[PDB]
Amino acid sequence: IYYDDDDSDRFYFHVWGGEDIHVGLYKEPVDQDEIREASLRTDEWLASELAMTGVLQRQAKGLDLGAGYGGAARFLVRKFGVSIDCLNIAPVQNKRNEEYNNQAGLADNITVKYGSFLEIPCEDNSYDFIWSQDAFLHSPDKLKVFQECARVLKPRGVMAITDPMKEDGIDKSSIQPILDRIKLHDMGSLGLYRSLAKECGLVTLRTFSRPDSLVHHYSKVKAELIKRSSEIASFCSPEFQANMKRGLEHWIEGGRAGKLTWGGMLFRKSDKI
Amino acid sequence: SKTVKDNAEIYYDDDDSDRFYFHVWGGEDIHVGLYKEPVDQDEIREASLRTDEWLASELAMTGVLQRQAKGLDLGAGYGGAARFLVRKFGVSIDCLNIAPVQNKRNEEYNNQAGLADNITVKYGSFLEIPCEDNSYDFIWSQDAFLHSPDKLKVFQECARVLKPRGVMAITDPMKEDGIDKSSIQPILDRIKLHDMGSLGLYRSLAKECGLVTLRTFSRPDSLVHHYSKVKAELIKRSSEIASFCSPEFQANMKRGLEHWIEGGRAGKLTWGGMLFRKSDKI
Repeated sequence: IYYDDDDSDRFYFHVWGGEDIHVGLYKEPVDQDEIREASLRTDEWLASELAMTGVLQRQAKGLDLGAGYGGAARFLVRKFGVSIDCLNIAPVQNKRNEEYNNQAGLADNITVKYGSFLEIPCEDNSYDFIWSQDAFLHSPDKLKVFQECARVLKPRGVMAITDPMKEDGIDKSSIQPILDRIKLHDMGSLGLYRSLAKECGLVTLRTFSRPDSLVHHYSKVKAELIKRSSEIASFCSPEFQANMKRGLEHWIEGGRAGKLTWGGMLFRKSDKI
Repeated sequence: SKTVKDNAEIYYDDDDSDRFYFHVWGGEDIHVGLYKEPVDQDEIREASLRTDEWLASELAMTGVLQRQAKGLDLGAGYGGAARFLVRKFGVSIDCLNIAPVQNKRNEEYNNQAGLADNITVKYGSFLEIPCEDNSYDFIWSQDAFLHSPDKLKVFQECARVLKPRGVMAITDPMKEDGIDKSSIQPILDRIKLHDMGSLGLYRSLAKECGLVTLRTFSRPDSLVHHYSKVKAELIKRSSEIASFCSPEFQANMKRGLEHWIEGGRAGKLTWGGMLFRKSDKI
């Protein structure tokens, strides 16, 4: 097999604990900004966009696809009083998520579920909303992910998603170095996600493209990886670190070259806005 | 002289549209709003302020909105955004606007506000910004580029007047990338444009001019909600405004509104937002 995603997880957990980090919204001067704070800004931003669609009512039922340690779930529960089902393929993360929810006294509001985006273990028309942050990048079968999302959304339910991606019109051949470093076949784009969503009865409400966030974020991640090199070397090997750095440099350069972006979208399960 | 006259009369549609917006919302300018569900219960004023807060927040994250930073408002209208930015950030704003009655009211509002040392109002065209090279820390333009022909010249002037590493924040009703003009002819005809801006075109033009695209936003939901709410308000105020926004004018405005709404729902049209920086990279 290959262990890069595993060892990437080890590195993220070593630095940030069971606090979930995703691509952040950074404030100038970026050098002095912190990844943790910028990630929180993303959470706040995406939650505020989602709130506007009206789905974040007290007691509304949300699904977190690629929930990690459950950080966004706890953030949403506390802010809006929703309930959240977390879905995540990684049993260790699942155990800690549940531990964190118990400790927080939020276990009656958050359920942690094992499984796959390709086979969501839930009834059709179950959810008022879906929240998915930077998780679709790692699923090969994008149509099937969107079919599953549309299936488990209630009519008029809204999905908010974010994902590192390529720009529309960029060929796989143009981005092969990064795909080699992150061990993916290809990546999504706003154009693809929109047409797929539409095939599944999800209308695009709004989209975002933040290649500046992509560049800032992965620059920051690279600096932290560099800083922690000796400290993590027993479980994140020197050769793994080199490969990860190369991958981060590709995100940064692809972003500056107009090939790659950090995209965000809201969809509603409706034929029309 | 015929051209001046004919163009003046064509332009009564723009003038009477302004009479309508001014009648309801006065000198605090309205642009495409960010609406909260249930949209029918939301107010246009509140949504248009959400847009101003959002755009200003995006701009602030770039570092350009320091006290005494100098910005240029392209298509400033009655100066509402300029007053909003000055009170919030303590920047200085030069407004550039083609409508001299709007400019005069703008100055009057700034004088009453006690903001005349921070806001200047200049008459002119985006094709010939009456300012020196490298003058501005930032440019703000809300829904103004829509009407400009010669989009390349607009972006050339924007880049010229920005300082190095200056930032521009714009919003504009637009067509979706990949939509041919042949497919939005009713709306191009109804509002009298050859073709429309789009995120892809603006990015390409900006890049040609040394402006890198930092981020973009497409909100066809806002486009649909905003024009639906404006149409509802026009119907609400029909008899109240009929002396100065004629019945025939109202019918023409309503048709144009319907075209924006229909194009939004058809996935042909959107409301775009972008930030650029004057630099080779990022």
